[PDB]
Amino acid sequence: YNVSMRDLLQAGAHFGHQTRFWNPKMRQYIFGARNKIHIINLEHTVPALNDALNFANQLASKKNKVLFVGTKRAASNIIREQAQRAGQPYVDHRWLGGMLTNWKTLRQSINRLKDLQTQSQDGTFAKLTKREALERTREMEKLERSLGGVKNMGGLPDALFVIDVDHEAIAIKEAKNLGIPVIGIVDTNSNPDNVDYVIPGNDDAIRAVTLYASAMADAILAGKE
RNA sequence: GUCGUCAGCUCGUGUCGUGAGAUGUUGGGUUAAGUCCCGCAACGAGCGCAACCCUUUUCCUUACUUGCCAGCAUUUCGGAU
Repeated sequence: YNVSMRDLLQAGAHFGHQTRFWNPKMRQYIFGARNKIHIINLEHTVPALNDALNFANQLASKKNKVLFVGTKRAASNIIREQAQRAGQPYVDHRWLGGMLTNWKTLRQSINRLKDLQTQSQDGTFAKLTKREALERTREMEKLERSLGGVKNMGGLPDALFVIDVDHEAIAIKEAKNLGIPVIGIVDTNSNPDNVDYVIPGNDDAIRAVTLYASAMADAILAGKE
């Protein structure tokens, strides 16, 4: 499930943000600047990505659960589809404040969503009249877009795989608080201090995020033990 | 009694701060209303608002006296009979 380097180049992982938006903590990876934007070399990307894939594969072999976090508009559909393929918990919409550090309260949310979903599955919704049907149905819609991804999830995850560390800094902080390891895609304008497995690469390209999520999901499925 | 029928007043877990505290309850529309809908380190609850109670406006069913009189008949022309 390794990515080689040519696939990374075709995806476009080598691009970064403009030089004036950089974070000086990525000097080791930034390599050079072809234009007014930085170019992240894939020579450091490939091995770190391979270690991340190996770690996730070992976690899947041990049967641990790896949560997926991407909330950008570009990466939302990709994380949704790939996490559905991999059968692991996912967070598509905005990170709720206290999803992990305040899991006890989110549990009740999962429970009443399941309850009202079973109500819709059975005939209680049918005997509920039309206007009651309608506000309970948008109750469905909002709660499902809010926490549908973590509905199967019943405990704290063993790893957190994140698309944009800056865009999802809150999740990284909660993971640091609870001690759970983080694998994340960091870019030139990003802070890598609280990421245990730091893979450097592009984050805006839909090809790049698709490649990353494909590698992650294929490793998780390839656990097979 | 009064502010005043004013729309406000609080609580638990989680975060930020050495701390008193803060957040949530703020931000944009809307409403008679913290009324409702969107966003957001917050996620969840109660008392308040509204409704449930009484009365009035249209119709139906049951009930036909001590109340009623459209049709019939008799009338001292008084539903008087």
